Amino acid sequence: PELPDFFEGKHFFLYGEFPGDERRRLIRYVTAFNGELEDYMNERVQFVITAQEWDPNFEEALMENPSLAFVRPRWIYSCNEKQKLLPHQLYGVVPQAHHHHHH
Amino acid sequence: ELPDFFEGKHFFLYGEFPGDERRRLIRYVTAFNGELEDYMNERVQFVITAQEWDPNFEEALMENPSLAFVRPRWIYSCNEKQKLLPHQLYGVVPQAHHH
Repeated sequence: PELPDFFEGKHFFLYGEFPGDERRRLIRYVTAFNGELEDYMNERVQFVITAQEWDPNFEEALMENPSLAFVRPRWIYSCNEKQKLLPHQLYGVVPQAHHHHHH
Repeated sequence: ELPDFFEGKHFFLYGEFPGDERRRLIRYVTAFNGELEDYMNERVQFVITAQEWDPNFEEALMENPSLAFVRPRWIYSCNEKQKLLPHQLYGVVPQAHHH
């Protein structure tokens, strides 16, 4: 076998662009594991998935919805690879220092 | 990993569905790598409906003659058996007295 349900009750917003057909693949995994996709940044959103640099506007999103978590798409790939809900913190996205250096 | 037996197949959900059936159908079609269309356009190969044969279907066939009309049960059974079953077993057709 049956489809796993480890995303049950969790709401995702896919932020921005992803390479190739990766956006469709994210929709596929989120949906397959019973997650809920949101087409807008609304009160129900819990996870913002982004492959991009931190967006300063996320600060306004946080004013409306202080529970938001920002996460890399690798989190969803890994949940699929392991067939279980991994902690999003391991794939978190945070603002980086102005003029931060290469690491 | 996830079966991809709907890969390359385009689906349109036509009409109304009971309970949470629409979301379930979307879940399975998406999970098995099917493609869901917002309109019954030229890319659609499978029209899924819980409703009876409808004059709209006859009109759709005029320019998309290869369309297939199928019951939700088809997608549920593919899931149960984890494989692509023949849609012909679950087809939607006019009642015979209409012929």
